[PDB]
This record gives sequence, structure tokens and C-alpha cells, in this order.
Amino acid sequence: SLLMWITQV
Amino acid sequence: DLGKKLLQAARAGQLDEVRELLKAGADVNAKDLIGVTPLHLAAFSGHLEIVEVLLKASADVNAKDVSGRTPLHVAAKHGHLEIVEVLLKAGADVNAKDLIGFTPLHLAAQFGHLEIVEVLLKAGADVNAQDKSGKTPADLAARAGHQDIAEVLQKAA
Amino acid sequence: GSHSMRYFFTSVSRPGRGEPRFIAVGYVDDTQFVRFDSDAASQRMEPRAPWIEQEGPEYWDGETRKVKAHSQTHRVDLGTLRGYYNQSEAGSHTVQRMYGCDVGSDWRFLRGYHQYAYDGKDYIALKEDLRSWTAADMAAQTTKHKWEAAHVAEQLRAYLEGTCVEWLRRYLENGKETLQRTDAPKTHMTHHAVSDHEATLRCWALSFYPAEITLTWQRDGEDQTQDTELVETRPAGDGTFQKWAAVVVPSGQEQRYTCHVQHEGLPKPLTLRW
Amino acid sequence: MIQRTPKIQVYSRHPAENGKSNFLNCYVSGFHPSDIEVDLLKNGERIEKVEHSDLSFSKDWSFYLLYYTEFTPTEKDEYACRVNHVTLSQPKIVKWDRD
Repeated sequence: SLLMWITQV
Repeated sequence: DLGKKLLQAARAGQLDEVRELLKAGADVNAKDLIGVTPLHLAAFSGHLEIVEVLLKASADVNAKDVSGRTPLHVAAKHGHLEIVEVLLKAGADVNAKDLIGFTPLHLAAQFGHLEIVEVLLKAGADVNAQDKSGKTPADLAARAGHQDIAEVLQKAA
Repeated sequence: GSHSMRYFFTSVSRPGRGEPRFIAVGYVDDTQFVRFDSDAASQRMEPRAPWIEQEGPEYWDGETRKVKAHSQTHRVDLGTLRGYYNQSEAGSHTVQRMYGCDVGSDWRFLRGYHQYAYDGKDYIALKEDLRSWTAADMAAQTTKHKWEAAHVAEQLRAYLEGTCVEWLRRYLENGKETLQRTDAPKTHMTHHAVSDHEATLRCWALSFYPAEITLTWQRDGEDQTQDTELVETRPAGDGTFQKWAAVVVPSGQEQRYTCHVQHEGLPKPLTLRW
Repeated sequence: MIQRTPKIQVYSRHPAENGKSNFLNCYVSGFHPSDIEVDLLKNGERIEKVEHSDLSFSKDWSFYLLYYTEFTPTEKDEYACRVNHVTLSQPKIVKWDRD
């Protein structure tokens, strides 16, 4: 599973 | 631990399992370590009926995760318009600010969700809300290339 | 042995064409198991393993959602990064990201990591602590500040320590027959009179898994990393790899040189001679 | 800009013994950016059926790709990979050498 809460850069 | 099962179900989308778990008495506002809620999971997944069944279960509409994101934030970023509308009808705080200072309006603008932008504006979202960087939604729209949203926000100011 | 769940994401601004290309690939150890391409018709994560196809639709839907969240996020990253660096639109730039969790032979959480690159240069990395950031520059310094305020590290910690391991363990239970394998390299010598005086002995290794292998030369007690060329390990496309090494050696040598081999597939090394 | 030129390798999935089906691989690693053009030749002309893996990058932020095709070797064939990348001013051609 991918990370569910990636944050923008 | 009913909360783990409810969290998983909201992550997986077992709407019937969601209803039975809520009936059993699971905390609608159950919090993960990162403070994400079943509401946030449902917003992310677009499980409209799960969203509504949680809200009728008295879900804290404005619960903030460790990032300070509300379910409204999640919905706005991911584009789940019907959820956006159901949240707002539930009393979601249009102007809720996360630890970064982003509003849901910010996210909708920067991700280019014009329909959600319009719903938020009809719901009293602050076009002028400034994040920690001082950037208006118009700026984030421009930076993302959502020129039409950018001009809608600049016109709606 | 140690096992890894590895996720590679890359994004490339395509000005005028109007949409960035976004590729995502997941690996468990050396076996590609999932993919995404913006330009594929499916618009879904697609199974590359016979084990992963046992995973049902709910998961593929969820991974589609998450990978499209990666796509939009990396999009806005592209735009924000080109804001920080103050460079004109009129040219292609690339973003790539890579994260995953590593487990030891016990399958406990060994190590997690997260990395970010802009324009091919290292931009931000999660320190092994999982708590602090190595910023590359004032732009990455900015993103460091923002991520600290947002507590991004707590998110990454919770994922890499938690579900990552769970999923990795399940996949290894399902790849019981394909990721748990090791294939011992088959090897052969070759001999060529590369000149009227000089020759080469070349030692081949191929059809081994995992990719990690070592080959070296010795003159029976002296280092021969001198007159020697070597190539990167390369995939056969059988889901296996290849490599070779050679020694530039006089013709008519009395079997003095030897090819030494070590690979996790060999319980007893299999050093062999001309 | 960083500009990095691919390591190019041409080989067969199995040792090339005639009378036996196998696959021709052109392996490319270490290029940056990802915008290669690469095509596999036979006897000096493009094979069309070329197919390749998913785009992946190395620890050093460099792309690597495999291009592979079905073929069968003969003693009279000549195979070459031909590759072009922004770093390469003229496209480098490397003949298949059965060793």
C-alpha cells in the first residue's frame, strides 16, 4: 500500500 | 478495540460493517495516532454513504488530525464534492485552519477543483484566508495553473 | 534475509503538452509488483506479480485513489518547486520520490526511510530517526520548515513503522514461492586471445536472484582489481540478473588465475579454475 | 542541469545457441533525464516489435530501463541496439556481441 497522506512540497 | 475495526472499515469501505460497528457503540470520533478520524478516511475514500452514516452517528465534523487537517480539507483536496456538501450541511467549519494555515479553500484552489471552490464560496469560505506563507488561494491557483479558478477567486473577492 | 517494500515515483513537467508524465513503480525486494502510468489507458494500478493479482478490487480502487493523490500532489510539487527555484516555465523539470520500510530476518521493523529529489539532485531526506530532515538548500530548508510545522514526519513514521510492515509481511506470505527464493548464479569461463601476446579470461554469472552478487580476481594471494573490467548487474527479463568480469592475462598461464564467487544462493562457495 | 549519459548493454536472456528461441535485451541505466529514444536493430534496420519495462530510477537519481524483444539467433544475423539521449550528440550504436 502507498502512503495515504502524502504532503505537498 | 472497536475503534481499530471501525477505522479499518472506513478505510476499506464496508458500509454495512460501518453501520453494524456504529450500532455496537464504536466511537464515531475515534482517533488514530496521527489523529486522523474515520471521517477523514471516508472523505479520502469517497464513501458517501459511510460519510452520512458517520455524520448521523454524531461524528465531530471539525476534528483536526495532527496535521490540523479537517475532513473538509481531505474532501477538498481529493475532490469528493458530494462529501463536501454533506459535511457543510453537517456544520463543517468552512474556515478551519490546519497547522500549516491552509484552508480547505486553499486546497481546492491549488488542486483545481472548481465545483468545490464554488460550493465553498457559497458556504462562506474566506477567499482572503492567508496560510503561514501569506499566500492567498488565488496565488496557489496560479501556481497550480488553474487559471479559471484563479480568476473566479479574484472576481469573487 | 532482509526484505524491502520500495515505492518509486517520478514526475516530469511537459510544458505545452500540458500534463506531466507520472510513473509509479512498487517493488518488494527486487520484484516489480505494481505500476502506474499517466499515459496508460487503464488509469489503475496494475498487477505485475501472480501473488498481487490475488489482491481484490477494493485494494486496487484504494491504490488508484492513493496513486492519483500522489499524482496531484507531485503535480503541485512540480509547480511549487519551480516557484522556489525561480526558473522559467519554458523547459522540462523532473520530480522523483522514493520511500519504503525494510525488515530483518525476523520480519520486525528494521529501518524506514524517505527521500525526495528535484531536477535529479537530492532535495529532502527523512533521517533514520524518522523525526528530522536533511535539507539540501534554502528551498529544501523552506520545505523542511513547512513539514516540521505540518508534522509530516509523524505521518511518515506511522506509515513506515505500521501498515508498510503489515503489507510487506502479507506479500511475503503470498510471494512464499517467488520472493523467498534464491537462485544461485550459474557461471562459465571463456578464453580469448585478444592479441598475439595478451589474452583475457572472462568469468560469467547469470540466472541468479537476488541481484546482489560479488565476483573478484586473485593471482592466488595477490589483488587483481587492476587489469580488470566489470559491468553492472543486469536483468535477464526472466526475473533474474546477469553479470560478468574479466582479467587481462598472459596467454599460456598455468591455470594461475581463478574466478571466486560469492552469492547468497551458495551455501558452499563454488570457486573454479581454468 | 545535471546531464548523465546511459550505460548501454546488449545481450540475450539465455546464451545464444542457434536452433533455440530466446530474447534480445538492450539494458540502459544511469541516464538523466528520462527522455531517451532507443530502438533495437536487425541487420541494420529497426525492429518494430520492441517493448520495455516500467521507468525506474537508481539510488543516485538516475533512470534505468530494459528494452527486450523475442528473436532467434543465427550465424548470419547482425543485431544492434541504437540509443539516443540528450547527452548524446549522435546516437551511439552497440552491436550485439555474443560474448
